[PDB]
Amino acid sequence: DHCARHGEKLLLFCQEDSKVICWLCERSQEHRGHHTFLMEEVAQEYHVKLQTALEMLRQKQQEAETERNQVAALIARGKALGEQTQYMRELISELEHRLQGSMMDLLQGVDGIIKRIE
Amino acid sequence: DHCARHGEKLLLFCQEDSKVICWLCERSQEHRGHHTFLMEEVAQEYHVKLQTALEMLRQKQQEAETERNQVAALIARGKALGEQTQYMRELISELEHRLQGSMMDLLQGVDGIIKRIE
Amino acid sequence: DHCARHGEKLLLFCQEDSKVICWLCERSQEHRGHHTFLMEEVAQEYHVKLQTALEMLRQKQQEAETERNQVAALIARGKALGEQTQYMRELISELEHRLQGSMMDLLQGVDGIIKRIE
Ligand SMILES: [Zn+2]
Ligand SMILES: [Zn+2]
Ligand SMILES: [Zn+2]
Ligand SMILES: [Zn+2]
Ligand SMILES: [Zn+2]
Ligand SMILES: [Zn+2]
Repeated sequence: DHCARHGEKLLLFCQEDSKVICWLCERSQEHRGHHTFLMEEVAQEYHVKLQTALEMLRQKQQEAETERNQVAALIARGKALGEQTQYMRELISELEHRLQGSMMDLLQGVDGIIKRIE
Repeated sequence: DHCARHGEKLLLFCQEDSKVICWLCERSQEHRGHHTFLMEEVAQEYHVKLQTALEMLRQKQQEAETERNQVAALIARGKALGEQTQYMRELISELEHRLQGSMMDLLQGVDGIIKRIE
Repeated sequence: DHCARHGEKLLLFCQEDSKVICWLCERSQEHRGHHTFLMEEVAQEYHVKLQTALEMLRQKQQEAETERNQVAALIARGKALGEQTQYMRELISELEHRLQGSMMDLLQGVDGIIKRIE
């Protein structure tokens, strides 16, 4: 891909901004001093973490459905378990989208995703 | 633009040499250790200084014309004031040319321009 | 030339790996922290050292052939002198190959060559 501001290849990844950028972006005062990595290397790095969180979330979801079934203030526990199961469902959806997308789609905003997991 | 020595894009600016260069030029022993910036950032920086110097030079020119008019060894002061008015006349033209030109045309040799102002 | 891993130009030279690489290779964890130079400058630098070592090795070889001829445990000295003359023959051949080859072929493994000279 190519940068909107500069038109150069998007091969670097800024951690603080959690945003893909080119070298010229790295040298500007906007991203000056930040820590920047190679897009491919960080892509391999985060892909594993989001996959792991995907398996963990799937297990937790199966357990949540089992618990919700067995429950059938038990009603309150059922409701809260339902809302939680929904939130997890959406999270899993986003993780699958990122894992099947391009490296840029995966990295852009990964900080927010990992914050959401925790 | 493209580099004569290397053929790469001219996107960096070396302060010590006050010359626009590419990354390969930055990494050579010729410009090794110098401080280099992004052409756009230093372009915005110097544009303001040459604009300010433009206003200042215009004021000094108006005042010079007023003084020369009122003078009309006062004659010697008239002649010298005339020569000065000529030099400034050229300087203002150069400042407008640079300010209305591209970033490269503005930065190339700006050191000599600012040296001329002072 | 172009990089196998990344497809970018091979314009840099890693001293530790004594290997020509592109910028992306420089920023990977593989070559992170290493000392990297411009390929052309180090090529011009090493060309002179291998040329000097070439002349020196040629002189030493002529002297070695003269000594081996004059020898005709002197026999043991003849044998060892012969083996040495062979090793030098191969070294000189490699030096000529590198000096007439491309910058990459010259630099790739130059550390091993200079170690072989000594
Ligand atoms: Zn950019
Ligand atoms: Zn940044
Ligand atoms: Zn250059
Ligand atoms: Zn310089
Ligand atoms: Zn590479
Ligand atoms: Zn290396």
